[PDB]
Amino acid sequence: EVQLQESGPELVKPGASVKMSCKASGYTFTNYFIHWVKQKPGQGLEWIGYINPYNDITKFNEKFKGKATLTSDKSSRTAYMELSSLTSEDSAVYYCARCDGYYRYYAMDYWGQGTSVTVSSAKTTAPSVYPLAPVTLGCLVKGYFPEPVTLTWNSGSLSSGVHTFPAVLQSDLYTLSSSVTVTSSTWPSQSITCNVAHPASSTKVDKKIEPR
Amino acid sequence: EVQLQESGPELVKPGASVKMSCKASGYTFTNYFIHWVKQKPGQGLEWIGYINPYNDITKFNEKFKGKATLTSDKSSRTAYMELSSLTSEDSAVYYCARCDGYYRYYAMDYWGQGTSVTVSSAKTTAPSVYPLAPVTLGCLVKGYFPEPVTLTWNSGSLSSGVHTFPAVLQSDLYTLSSSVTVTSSTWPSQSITCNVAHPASSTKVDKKIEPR
Amino acid sequence: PPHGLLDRVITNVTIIVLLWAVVWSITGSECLPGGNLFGIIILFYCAIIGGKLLGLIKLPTLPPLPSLLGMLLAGFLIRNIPVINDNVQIKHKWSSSLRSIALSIILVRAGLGLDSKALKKLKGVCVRLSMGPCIVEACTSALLAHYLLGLPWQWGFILGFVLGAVSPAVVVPSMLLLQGGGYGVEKGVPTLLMAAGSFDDILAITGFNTCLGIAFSTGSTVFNVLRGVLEVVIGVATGSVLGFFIQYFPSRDQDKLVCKRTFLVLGLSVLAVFSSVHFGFPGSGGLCTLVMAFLAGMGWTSEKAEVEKIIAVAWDIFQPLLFGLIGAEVSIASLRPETVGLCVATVGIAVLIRILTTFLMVCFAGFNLKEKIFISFAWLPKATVQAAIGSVALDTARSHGEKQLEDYGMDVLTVAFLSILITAPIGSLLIGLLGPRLLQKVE
Amino acid sequence: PPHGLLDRVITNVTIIVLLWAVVWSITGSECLPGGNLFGIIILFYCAIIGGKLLGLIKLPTLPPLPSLLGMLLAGFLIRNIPVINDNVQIKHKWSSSLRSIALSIILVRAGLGLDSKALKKLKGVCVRLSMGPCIVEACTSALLAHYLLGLPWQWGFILGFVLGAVSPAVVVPSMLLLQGGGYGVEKGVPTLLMAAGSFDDILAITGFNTCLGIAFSTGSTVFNVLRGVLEVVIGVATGSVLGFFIQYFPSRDQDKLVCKRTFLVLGLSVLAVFSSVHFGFPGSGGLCTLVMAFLAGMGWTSEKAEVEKIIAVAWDIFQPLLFGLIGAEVSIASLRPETVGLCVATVGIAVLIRILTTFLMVCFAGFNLKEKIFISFAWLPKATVQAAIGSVALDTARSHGEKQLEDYGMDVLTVAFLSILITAPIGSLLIGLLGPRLLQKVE
Amino acid sequence: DIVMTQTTSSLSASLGDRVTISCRASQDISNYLNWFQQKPDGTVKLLICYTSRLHSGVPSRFSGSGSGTDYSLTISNLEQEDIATYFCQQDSKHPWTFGGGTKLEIKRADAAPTVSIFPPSSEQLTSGGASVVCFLNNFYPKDINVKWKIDGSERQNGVLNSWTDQDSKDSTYSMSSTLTLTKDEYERHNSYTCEA
Amino acid sequence: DIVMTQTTSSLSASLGDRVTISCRASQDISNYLNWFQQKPDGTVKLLICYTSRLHSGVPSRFSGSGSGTDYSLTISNLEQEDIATYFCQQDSKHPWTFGGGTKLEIKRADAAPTVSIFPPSSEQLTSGGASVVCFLNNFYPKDINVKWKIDVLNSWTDQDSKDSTYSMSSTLNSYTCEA
Ligand SMILES: CCCCCCCCCCCCCCCC(=O)OC[C@H](COP(=O)(O)O)OC(=O)CCCCCCCCCCCCCCC
Ligand SMILES: CCCCCCCCCCCCCCCC(=O)OC[C@H](COP(=O)(O)O)OC(=O)CCCCCCCCCCCCCCC
Repeated sequence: EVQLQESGPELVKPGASVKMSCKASGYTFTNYFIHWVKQKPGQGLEWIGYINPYNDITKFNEKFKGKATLTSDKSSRTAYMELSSLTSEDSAVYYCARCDGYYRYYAMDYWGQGTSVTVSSAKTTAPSVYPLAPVTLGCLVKGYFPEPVTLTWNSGSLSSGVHTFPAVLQSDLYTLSSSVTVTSSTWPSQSITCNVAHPASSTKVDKKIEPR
Repeated sequence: EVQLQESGPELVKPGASVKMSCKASGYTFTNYFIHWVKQKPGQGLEWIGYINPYNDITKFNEKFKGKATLTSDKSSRTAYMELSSLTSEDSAVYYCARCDGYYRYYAMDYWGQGTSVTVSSAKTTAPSVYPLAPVTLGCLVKGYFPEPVTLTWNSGSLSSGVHTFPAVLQSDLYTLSSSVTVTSSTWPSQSITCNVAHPASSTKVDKKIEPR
Repeated sequence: PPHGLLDRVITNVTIIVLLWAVVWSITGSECLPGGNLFGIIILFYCAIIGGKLLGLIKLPTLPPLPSLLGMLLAGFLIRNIPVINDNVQIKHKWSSSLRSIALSIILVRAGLGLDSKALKKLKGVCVRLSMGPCIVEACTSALLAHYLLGLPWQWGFILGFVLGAVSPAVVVPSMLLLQGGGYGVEKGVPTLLMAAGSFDDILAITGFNTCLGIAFSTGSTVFNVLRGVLEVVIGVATGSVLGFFIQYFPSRDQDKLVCKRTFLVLGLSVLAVFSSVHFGFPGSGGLCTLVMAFLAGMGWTSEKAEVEKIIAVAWDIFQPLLFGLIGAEVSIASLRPETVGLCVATVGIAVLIRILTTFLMVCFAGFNLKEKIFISFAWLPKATVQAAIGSVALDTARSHGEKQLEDYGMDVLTVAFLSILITAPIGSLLIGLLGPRLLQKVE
Repeated sequence: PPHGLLDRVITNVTIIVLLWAVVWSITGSECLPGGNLFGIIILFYCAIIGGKLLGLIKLPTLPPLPSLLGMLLAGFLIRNIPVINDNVQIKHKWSSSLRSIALSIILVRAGLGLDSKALKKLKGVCVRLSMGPCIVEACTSALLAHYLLGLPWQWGFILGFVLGAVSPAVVVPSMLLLQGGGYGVEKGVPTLLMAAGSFDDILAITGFNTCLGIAFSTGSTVFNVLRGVLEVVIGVATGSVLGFFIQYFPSRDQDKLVCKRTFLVLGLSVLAVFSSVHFGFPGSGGLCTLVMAFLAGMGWTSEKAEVEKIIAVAWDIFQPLLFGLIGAEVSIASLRPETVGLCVATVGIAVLIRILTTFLMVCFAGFNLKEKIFISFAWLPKATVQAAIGSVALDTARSHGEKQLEDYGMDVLTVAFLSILITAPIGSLLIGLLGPRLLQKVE
Repeated sequence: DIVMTQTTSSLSASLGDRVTISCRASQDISNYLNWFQQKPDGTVKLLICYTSRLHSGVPSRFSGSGSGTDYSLTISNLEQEDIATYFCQQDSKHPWTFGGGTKLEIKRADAAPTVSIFPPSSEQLTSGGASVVCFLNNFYPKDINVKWKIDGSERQNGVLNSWTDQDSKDSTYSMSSTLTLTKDEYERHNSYTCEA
Repeated sequence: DIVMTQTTSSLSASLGDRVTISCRASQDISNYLNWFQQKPDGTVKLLICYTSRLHSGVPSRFSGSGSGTDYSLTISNLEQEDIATYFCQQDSKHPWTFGGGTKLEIKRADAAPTVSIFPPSSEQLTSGGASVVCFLNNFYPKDINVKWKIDVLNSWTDQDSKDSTYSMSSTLNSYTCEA
């Protein structure tokens, strides 16, 4: 089994520099090419370039020339990418894939898991939970910087109708919007309160939903 | 003679890195120590560290251990200081001075000219001129990012009462303020205007000040 | 006290361990696994051991296999066994420099060993032997590639020219050994083979460069062709001046005559090779070294013997390095069974045509049938130029970003490696065998 | 044809230029102004030229000045002339490695040249000569420093111990030359001076280290003292095992006996020195080399002559490097006239007391007056240890951030440099002069 | 610049039919038209190298036919794990350009969103904000439009929309709309209605 | 670490008298109390090394007397180019520390600020800003008080080179500014 492991999600301030690694196991590292692909949300993928981890010659896409600096370390078994002078448009997932350079039908056969990069200036903030009442009901978590939120409800509350819409940027204030669908006959006394568990700020908020 | 010339003023964003240089001429570069001194406005100087440009051994004040990285280039006769993770505090004037390391009574005895570094987030902005009328009168140049406004008045008004107060920074917006003193009897018809000459925005605004 | 086999083995192993330990203590991490010097030393030892082991084995009637095969296999295994390869890494710069130094040493040996009287009487023969076979093998190799491999004509000729230059590193030592026994020095066969050996990489490299330029539509063909003529001219001129210089100035009245002379020839040859590479005229260095050494030997009628003895010791030291590095250049990735059969077929047919053409090119030189056959079978070896310029086409195609051209470069690289592997050892063995038989010994 | 002086000069200049050109072509920018190899080569050539020039001049009755002065001045000028210094830079690692290699070579020479029979009959004399003078000169130097220089007692003793170790690099060559002419080998004077030479830096370095630890109140004095005893023990043990090993295994039946033996001794000595430095026991390497070489020479009763000839050639090559580097270590910044007069006075009085004590330490060894005087005047030279540990105290004071301690370290460094300058050449000259006169030649 | 265009960005497919993803290049790539598959969790696997050369370990259902400058990838039968985004890549020239991608949505019966209204809670005003959100859920297909009738007037500013990918159970969709406005604006209105 | 403190941060003196800046150490300095002079334009030059060793090229007027822990620097006679900020530094221990500095203000007769009040311009009101400014300059010594009788941005000017005065600028229907 061959797999590649990249660094976890990283948040950087605009104009800074970020290094991301890609560690390859299960095969002879120096025998293949390391290709970097950037996928911005909504758009398709974009080939950044590649590094030959045998004599360190890099080929770069003209668009990403200068913005990316490719390097590798045979001993460490990892390949690194440098992203200098970040920008709001540099926030996207980055993949590393290997490719057999000496095979007449080469491709990128094995890919990494992705490395989300967010370029912003905000700082960690406690999410704001607002109970919603008239059936269903939602919490509408307000601004917060990172996305460890993992909004959840009480055990059994998530049985059905628990649509949790994805977090949106919203001017550096990410915002979920969950909903729970239950019958009226089961809502004379509601114990269903969403437990927001934003761990970056460790703001375990409950905000019991009240039947207005 | 001996003189040390260092880089000019630089603007950086918080969390970025800045490398300032100090080139020495008029003496043997490798025979002296290079010391770095930071002078934040208001407070006095405060030693940073030094590097021996013969074997490249650096000693740092424990306050700056990690914040500053000292290097030198024998060929170019220049010493570089690398400042990382710049913040508001890192904004100050930085000096480089030499010191004879093999003299029983060594001191600095030769300093650079200063290298102002400002750590902020805003970008270039055009100054705003606000003519002020009731003797004296000033145009109270409002917010502008770049420092050297070089506000000036027409020849003739500079004779007296031309106090040009220094550009005080506030909310990352420098707010210069000037005033001109002239006898009341000579203000029935004024052809005097403060010619703001902000070079970074190249906005040669006049905004003729008139009596109200 | 200890004596015999045990003493020899203990002394040798202690010397090896001591050399490594001294280098490690002086340098440090550079002589530990994953370090450059560690890789160089390990490759050197492995090449020596492999050469000796291969020399040991002789089951059948034929003499023992050549040490070239052992060295090449040692390098090949070091490269293509992942665990060993991870801990044995040599910087490309060091490999190139060592191979160039070995080439300089062998070229000096060849130049000193030539015979002026014999070389005078076979001039047209040397030119024919150096030119004909290379061009005919390149043409036939291109013809084969265009059909078996499907390459276009330009790439077929690139392949032919990168497959059409014999290695002096394989020919010169064997012919020098024959000349030592005087096995063929009555018509000048060793001189003919050693002289032509060094003038065959200026027609090959020039053809390869011009064909590569045509294929990639870069620059001009006129300048690429004229580069070869300029290389020949400047090599001859520099060799002449340097040879006439060292032929006279170090005089019989000096104390350390032999040491000074050997240092002069070796240093001048190394400087010529490396400076010619640096200034953009690769190939004039070898010709300059050959001419300089030949003229110096002419100057020292009989006092040169000690110089060539010292150079022979240096070559004994450096041959394992050269052949181990050449072997380490190849990887099993190129020799994959996707189309290796057709590449082997093309290389084999090209070699057969080369032998046939070499036989014809010496028909009217006055040689007998046996000498003609020996010359035909002593001109196949191919080791050094192929490794030097084997992967250049693939690298250029990679730089240009094309994909079909990458396939063509891969085919060229596979052919180059196959030619090295199946031509250097067979050629060395054939020279060693057929020397004593087909050549008339003198006293 | 050319001959005579012009031929010699042209050949030599061409050899020099060719060596530089070869190194540049192989390496590149590293052999251009501001490069490490360029600096090394230029320093080597300048040291050789300076040695020869100084040897040339002999106006008065006394023989020509020693080449040590020429080499030291060459290094000094290279260091202290800004334009030359900018273009001639040598990495500290390379300088340390080259000096260590030179020390290994000279220690091997000394060990091979000892006489077992003589060394047996003067045991107490050697111990006294190695111990007494160093300790008495250190004590008197500390006494002088505490008053003329104002240093506290701890720093006075640091100065005394860094000023109390003679250089085998200056003593061994001269005594070997005397032994070659058999000028004093009837009671064993050359053996006595060569043997004691390599045990005087284990006491000096140990005293310096313990006193430095006391001054900076770091670590413990007990361990610093015990480090010296451990160095002696492990050096003796390792030297014994290695010497008994190489004394037996390379056998008379082997072909390349001389080459293998010389490589073994040299490699083992270099490995011992560098590994001992690496593992934190600097000084056991020299003793190990001395003992190993002595035992090996005992093993090869008379066959060692070729080995020592080869080692002598190596030393002739390496001496200019060693002394040029030692000279380049010093800078005119230390030798400033602020207090140089008092430093010179302290060094002079310490040297006088050292001579007086050395005369007394050999009173009861059976020597005559002339031999006693020669031994007294042949024990002053001081070149290597002083340059090695000259600036350590200043570096430690700089690291600790103190300011008075920096002044003390500056005084120590000035004294060390002055001792080197005004002791190595005078000592070499005095040995060369007084050898033939005071020592009884044998046949 | 060999920019590759995939005509369909999302094609509905049942669970037992043959789907065909079409990819066309803006040039003449001979056959270097590798196919990739990316699953919703973000994992991307190579599917077909060199037009039709099926990669090792990939199920036989994938057939990369097509040649010239108009290529296509086919699924013999559609499995539930086949739902993903498929990219066509070309390595014929230097800048490797990927396709726009295709999403396979499972076909089902058309639905209508619930379009529930949620006026800002008292906490919103006390906090200092005022957010109105519409919750229209379980609609099909993804053809929806968002509009606002604030006091009759339509405002096109300060609107936040977040969609949910295809539901893995009922193959439906959900629409989330949030509006951030000044508190004073809310104070002048009490009746809130959401239409679609 | 050693902390160096200077009693006076502004030493008023005439142009032809004798001044004495005093620097006080924290724990103990033997003689390592280098003196530095920084001019208003930002150029800093070394004056005295090791307590009293006057540096080469420095005028003889600068006498760096004082020893032990109470250190002093004296100017025999003053001149226009002697007005600057003087720092006392110690290199006795590892972290080198500088003093707070001293400014050599020139004496003159006391003055009174003009304390003019400028209401925001009408154009500024249309722009959207409302900034009232009080201009009170040509006063001496530095002691001033700002107060408003309404119906903050403060900036000071360096000592005037001509009349040795000072200027104050303050920023914020009947608008009144008093002081
Ligand atoms: C005429 C001049 C001849 C002087 C000698 C030439 C250099 C050979 C001596 C080597 C010692 C200095 C360099 C050591 C490497 C270093 O310090 O530094 C180690 C460096 C890495 O550190 P750097 O950053 O300084 O480059 O490694 C290298 O660059 C490799 C250098 C190649 C040579 C290393 C192997 C030398 C082995 C020589 C054995 C000698 C046996 C005794 C001979 C009689
Ligand atoms: C048993 C093994 C012996 C093999 C030979 C040992 C090395 C000596 C040969 C040098 C060539 C390889 C290294 C060249 C430097 C490089 O490529 O690279 C040049 C490097 C700098 O580039 P790098 O980043 O690769 O280190 O410079 C060095 O590190 C200095 C190395 C010290 C040795 C340089 C001088 C060698 C001169 C030898 C003359 C030989 C004459 C002919 C002898 C018969």
